[PDB]
Amino acid sequence: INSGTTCSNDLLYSNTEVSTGVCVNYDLYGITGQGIFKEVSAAYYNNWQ
Amino acid sequence: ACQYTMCEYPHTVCKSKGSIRNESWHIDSSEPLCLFKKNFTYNVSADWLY
Ligand SMILES: *[C@@H]1O[C@H](CO)[C@@H](O[C@@H]2O[C@H](CO)[C@@H](O)[C@H](O)[C@H]2NC(C)=O)[C@H](O)[C@H]1NC(C)=O
Ligand SMILES: *[C@@H]1O[C@H](CO)[C@@H](O)[C@H](O)[C@H]1NC(C)=O
Ligand SMILES: *[C@@H]1O[C@H](CO)[C@@H](O)[C@H](O)[C@H]1NC(C)=O
Ligand SMILES: *[C@@H]1O[C@H](CO)[C@@H](O)[C@H](O)[C@H]1NC(C)=O
Repeated sequence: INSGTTCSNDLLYSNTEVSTGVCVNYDLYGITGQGIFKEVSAAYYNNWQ
Repeated sequence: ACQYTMCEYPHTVCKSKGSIRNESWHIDSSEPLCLFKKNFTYNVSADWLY
């Protein structure tokens, strides 16, 4: 107990509910904020970004 | 990234054509209290790494 790396849930749902169009709340990957998603197709991200 | 037990004479032995000696850089055969463990990859034909 309280030693190791096998932890518990302790957190939120992580729901795939990307609700574009409306002003929302977010905590994306550690960064918190409020915004409006607007889906686009882009190709500049690399596989660790 | 764990709590191993390093040696006074710790050394590595290659796997292609290994040396005369045995690779013995630590003897900690009791799966110590690890804080981290990961597996990564790279190019097998690269010359430089950073
Ligand atoms: C990361 O890769 C290493 C390299 O294969 C893995 O270590 C092997 O573990 C098995 C199972 O105990 C042994 O039979 C092999 O001899 C180990 N290889 C070496 C080079 O020591 C390791 O298990 C991998 N870890 C993860 C999390 O994938
Ligand atoms: C305003 O409402 C309409 C329909 O309810 C919606 O299509 C539009 O995106 C909304 N505007 C904003 C900025 O959310
Ligand atoms: C290296 O390890 C093997 C396997 O335990 C052992 O038989 C051998 O004696 C070791 N080498 C030396 C020089 O002791
Ligand atoms: C990287 O790996 C690929 C395939 O494994 C190979 O074709 C390429 O030559 C390698 N590049 C370098 C710089 O080693």
